Amino acid sequence: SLSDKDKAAVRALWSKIGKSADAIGNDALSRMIVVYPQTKTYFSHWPDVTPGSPHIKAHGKKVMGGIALAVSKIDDLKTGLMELSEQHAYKLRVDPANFKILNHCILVVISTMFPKEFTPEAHVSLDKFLSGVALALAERYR
Amino acid sequence: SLSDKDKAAVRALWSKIGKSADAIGNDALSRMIVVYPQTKTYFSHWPDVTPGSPHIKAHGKKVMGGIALAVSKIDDLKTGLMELSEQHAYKLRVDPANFKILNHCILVVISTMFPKEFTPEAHVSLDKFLSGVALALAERYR
Amino acid sequence: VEWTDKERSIISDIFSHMDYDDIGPKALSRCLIVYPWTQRHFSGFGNLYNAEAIIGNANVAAHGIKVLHGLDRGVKNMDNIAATYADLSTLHSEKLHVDPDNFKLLSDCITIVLAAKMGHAFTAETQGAFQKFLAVVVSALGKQYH
Amino acid sequence: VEWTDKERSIISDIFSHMDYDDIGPKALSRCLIVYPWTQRHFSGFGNLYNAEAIIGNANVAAHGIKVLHGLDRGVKNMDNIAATYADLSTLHSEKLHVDPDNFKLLSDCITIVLAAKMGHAFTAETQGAFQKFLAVVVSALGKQYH
Ligand code: HEM
Ligand code: HEM
Ligand code: HEM
Ligand code: HEM
Repeated sequence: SLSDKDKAAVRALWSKIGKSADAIGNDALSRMIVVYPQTKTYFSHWPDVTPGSPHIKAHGKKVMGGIALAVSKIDDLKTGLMELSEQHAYKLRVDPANFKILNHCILVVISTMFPKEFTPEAHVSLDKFLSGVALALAERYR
Repeated sequence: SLSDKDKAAVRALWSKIGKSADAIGNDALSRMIVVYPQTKTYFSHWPDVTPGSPHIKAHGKKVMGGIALAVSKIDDLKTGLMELSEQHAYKLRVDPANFKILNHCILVVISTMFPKEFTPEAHVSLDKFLSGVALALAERYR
Repeated sequence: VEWTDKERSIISDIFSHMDYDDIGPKALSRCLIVYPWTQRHFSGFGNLYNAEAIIGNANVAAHGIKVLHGLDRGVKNMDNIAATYADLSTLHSEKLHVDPDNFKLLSDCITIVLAAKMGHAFTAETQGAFQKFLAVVVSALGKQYH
Repeated sequence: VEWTDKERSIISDIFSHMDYDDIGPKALSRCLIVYPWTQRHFSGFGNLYNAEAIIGNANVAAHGIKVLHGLDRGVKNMDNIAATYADLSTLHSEKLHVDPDNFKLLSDCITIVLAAKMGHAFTAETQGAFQKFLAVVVSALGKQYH
């Protein structure tokens, strides 16, 4: 669970980096499909499963809008992300292991883009938060 | 999170199999150290890190004691397992990845001993519950 | 992978005694219940929104037997598993779009179903050998994903 | 592992530019703060009870540098990494008792600190080759645990 310390840290980092959400999202999904190509199995309905491709840029926007949603709902991620959980559960059938993969890629992207801001203390709290987001996304699966 | 359905399933299964917790523990911890020998690193203090040894047998009773406590505290695992979380975080420093491995060995043991009781519906709820136990034991780590 | 004679003997013994039309349906049904995102590849099998619906589902059952017999070529080729499964890996990737993490999940369900059938005979060492074999096949099944 | 010439070049490029005295202490401190159970082995390094203390701890810095330079032998032995690390594997198991999952955690911290240093230059392909290298070293490090 997230302490008040963790919640403040996530809020202060997102206050600093949130304006860059769309770029974070394209960078992170690009890294996921290149570095973990087995994740491309969910995007088989797309022909343009390539870094930086229009479906990847578009979709990175939606994912980091989801992260912004989660920051706004950080006091109750389960309730806050229930609709996205149901979307990934029933429609998308995404195995929750891949949330762990994307979360690592989001941390690599923020490190490349905001090295000063992504301190070790910001990192332990943001890792806890993204683990909480992955668990909340799995809420409606089973 | 655990639904009412899940809690009823875990309580019902434990009602049936709890009598055998000690044997379940010996078997599960023996499986862990044989099949996942890297877990032996936490037992380096003991001379007999072999399956069914005195130390593994007596430890198995304690671990399954911990599971029985979790069933009793199933409505609030975080609070319920707080002391155990502190011991595993502050004294033992057990990497929480290893809780996943013991949980799989517990499921394998219950399937070998209680094949009729361990239905697929019993299994999904017990797996959700053991994941919840792992996360409550991780609560004081960071 | 380097196999010990004892591991080869255990694997041989489990597969010579396996009831495939029992274990297959049970392992796949249990996977679709415990890990329901694996239902992604089965939609037209009928309605699988229910545990009874799934365990009843004769499409699921037939597929569980087919996938379990997919293990036979590795038992017969224990030192050449990567190459033996290369074609099946390419199929699951480029034709079926199966997330290979699901191969690990079904493996765990096969292990758990086998353990319930073998009972006390599924010893720690037997579990080691059997999970070792499935782990080598699961890796092979994921190898050709690109 | 099969290496492509491009992977060989990225790896050699990263290690030829690495500032070990900066990356090594940052990666190990980050591991001890993000994954505090990795402190298990370092009770005699002195003060670790909070992030500031770890970041200012010179024994942690020194060990950071040592662990990062332990990658150099695999850069030099890219087709023989498992054998090259067997004695280190045995040391970590038998004398040091380090849980080998911790190798993976530290690996991800080296990646994230390398990413902060390299910035825009840590491209997806760079990440993929670097993480592939680290995973082959981490596998070799765990190999002699029995
Ligand atoms: C950080 C965790 C994640 C966030 C917050 C997130 C959020 C979202 C959002 C907001 C949507 C849009 C749904 C709509 O259009 O109504 C979406 C769709 C989707 N997500 Fe996720 N996602 C997560 C991780 C992933 C993962 C790891 C994968 C698979 C590897 C995945 C695969 C998909 C796909 C296949 C779609 C459908 C988009 C399309 O139809 O093109 N998501 N996600
Ligand atoms: C189902 C998950 C687990 C539960 C509920 C649990 C439970 C417990 C309990 C109740 C104790 C106290 C025993 C005593 O009073 O001596 C114990 C201690 C201990 N546990 Fe855990 N544990 C779990 C998983 C793990 C795992 C995965 C490992 C390591 C791989 C681990 C390593 C230890 C060790 C080393 C001790 C101290 C043993 C001794 O020196 O006597 N535990 N655990
Ligand atoms: C132990 C792991 C697995 C083995 C050995 C395996 C084996 C095979 C075999 C031998 C085939 C038939 C190929 C052919 O038609 O020539 C099959 C097909 C396929 N399997 Fe897998 N499989 C495994 C796991 C899974 C998983 C985890 C799923 C999905 C969650 C999956 C989904 C499919 C589907 C949908 C087909 C396509 C059938 C068709 O279109 O004819 N497999 N598998
Ligand atoms: C990429 C991963 C790593 C590499 C390449 C590596 C390499 C090394 C090397 C080269 C040494 C010196 C051996 C000697 O004394 O002869 C060593 C020592 C040691 N390592 Fe690792 N290591 C790694 C990960 C870790 C991790 C993750 C931990 C613990 C969290 C760990 C804890 C230690 C300890 C406790 C010692 C001995 C400390 C001392 O006596 O100074 N290592 N390691």
